[PDB]
Amino acid sequence: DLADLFPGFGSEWINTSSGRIFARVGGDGPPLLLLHGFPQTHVMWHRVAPKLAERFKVIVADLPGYGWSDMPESDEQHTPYTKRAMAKQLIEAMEQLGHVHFALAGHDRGARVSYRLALDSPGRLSKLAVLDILPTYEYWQRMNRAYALKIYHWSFLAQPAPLPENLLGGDPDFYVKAKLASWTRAGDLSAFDPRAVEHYRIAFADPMRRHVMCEDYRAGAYADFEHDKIDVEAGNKIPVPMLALWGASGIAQSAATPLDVWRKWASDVQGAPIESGHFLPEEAPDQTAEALVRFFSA
Amino acid sequence: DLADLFPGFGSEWINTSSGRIFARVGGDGPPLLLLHGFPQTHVMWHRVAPKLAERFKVIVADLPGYGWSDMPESDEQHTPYTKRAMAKQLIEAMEQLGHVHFALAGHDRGARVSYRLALDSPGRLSKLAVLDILPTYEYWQRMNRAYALKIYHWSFLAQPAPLPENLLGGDPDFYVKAKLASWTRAGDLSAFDPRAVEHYRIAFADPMRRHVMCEDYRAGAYADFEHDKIDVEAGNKIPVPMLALWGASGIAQSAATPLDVWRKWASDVQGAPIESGHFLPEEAPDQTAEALVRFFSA
Repeated sequence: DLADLFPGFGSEWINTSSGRIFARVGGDGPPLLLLHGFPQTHVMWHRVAPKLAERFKVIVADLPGYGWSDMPESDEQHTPYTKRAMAKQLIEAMEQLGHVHFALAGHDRGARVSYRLALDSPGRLSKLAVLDILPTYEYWQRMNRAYALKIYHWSFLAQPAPLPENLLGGDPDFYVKAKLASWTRAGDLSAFDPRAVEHYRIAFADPMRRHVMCEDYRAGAYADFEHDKIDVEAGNKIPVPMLALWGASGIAQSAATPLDVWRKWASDVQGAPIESGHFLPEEAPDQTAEALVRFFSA
Repeated sequence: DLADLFPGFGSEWINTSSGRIFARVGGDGPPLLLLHGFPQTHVMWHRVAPKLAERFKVIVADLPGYGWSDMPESDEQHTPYTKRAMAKQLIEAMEQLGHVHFALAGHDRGARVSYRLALDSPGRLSKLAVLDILPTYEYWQRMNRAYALKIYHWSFLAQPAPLPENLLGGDPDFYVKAKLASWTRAGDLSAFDPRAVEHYRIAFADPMRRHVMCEDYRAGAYADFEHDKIDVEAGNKIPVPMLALWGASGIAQSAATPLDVWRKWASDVQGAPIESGHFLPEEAPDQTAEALVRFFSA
């Protein structure tokens, strides 16, 4: 029913103290962790992971609570879905594989896990790539009318439960397809492999999966913001070499010029626009893959 | 089935070029137009309108597209649900009753119609009361993280059709009750007459009515903002004596001191907080009715 989009990749259930992380694992060479975002799963990497697997051991993980990874129980402060907790859990998952120093590329929510990981435990990362995000602090700080309309879901999904859970349940298939379509350049689903969309749709069909996504956005509005705020105020920069990729019509370039923003957050950051909407690895897999392989090889 | 909450009030279907306005009509004396907002209907005035009917000809109108008023078909610019168009339609409606000069009190969306009416056609108004709002421009201009979370529905309901409509359609009862409860001081529905809630619920149960509400919010995000922006940047002030009432726990006071804001928009404005959430005429009817009687009688 659900297609295997990573031929030659194994499937691993990585145990952590907070639950299992699901990951497809392929290739050999230095470890490279790939983190998806919302409303996707690891399969969003299916077009770039094979090219990366030529040079790296590629670990394509479902974020905690996403896809087939376990859903740790949340609490009053959405703690397990804060990027800090997710980062700690993925660090632990990587340690189960013996990877204590690895390359990391994240898109959307996974890119927020990624830069928070880079801020909290920089020694874990050889190089970091973030796809089509600015730091969470920067999105909220740039909140204005235009941005509020563009990323309305940042405030919608952060509403107290069960408000977004109830509404998302009103038409989950429409919602996930609408989010996928509206953030591509084309404005429809033609950029996606339909087997990939089926993965995203099935994940989104689970009410517990949707609640987790809301918890993630709740963390995004609260604890994630405060964690970012601490770093901004302390002048903490990401010391890892990092690559910022954004879509020419993605979400990140809607708020500011992404490289200028990331230079305030990272001491060694390169960046390039990709002719694409938000979903760089699916809308522009070749340009995304090439930029990633070049950066992660140096 | 729906209760008559205005014993002794007439019922009128006022024809306008944009469709029929429904209104309850009671009392005698100077004409006083009362405009509800979202997600309510004219019945929200059922506790204060009898007090006002002792001294005024009270016209308790459903907004264009709301309640029992006709729903003009919208367009790509949400024109009929812009506050400018709504104001024009209500001017037409009042003219059908022979009221070319009248007092006006609006709450929520109806308050936005009201101040826009006062800016576009101040000669139509003897006095103006706005209940628990700031100008649409000011909400958007003050859109930061905290406020984007508080009034997320401003950006959510402004999302392109059919996204909000599809989400609202899964369980419309939940949403209307959630919004009613969440903006009251108590955070539940105890402030409302259950017969009134039934009116609100039944109106919200109609997908066309929900569409209109989203159109109203889309206008609120685009053309309404643009019209306000023109006025504020041109320094155009409301010249009609006006009363700004707001709930101490309401929406307007959340991101600004309401009277300071209104003093920028109106040359002759007095204000008073009322111990209440957003729904002043139902949460604090006596206090609201007294403030309005005192103001419109002076």
